[PDB]
Amino acid sequence: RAQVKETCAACQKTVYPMERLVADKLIFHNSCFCCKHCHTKLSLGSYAALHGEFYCKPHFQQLFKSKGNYDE
Ligand SMILES: [Zn+2]
Ligand SMILES: [Zn+2]
Repeated sequence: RAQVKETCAACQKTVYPMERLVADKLIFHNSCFCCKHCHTKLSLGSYAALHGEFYCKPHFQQLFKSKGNYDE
């Protein structure tokens, strides 16, 4: 049962309490969510997330043409 056993969506590993963060309602390690095109550790601070994939703002703009915003 998931109570104190959260499973991560950015690396699918069970997240431990200190690392258990919730970005965009997805529960994961604060340390793991990187861009799906480049393993850029964009975790918590400046990131662009999409259903399924976490993307860096530059790649998100080019590849998905969704958000990004890097003085753009
Ligand atoms: Zn993770
Ligand atoms: Zn990227």
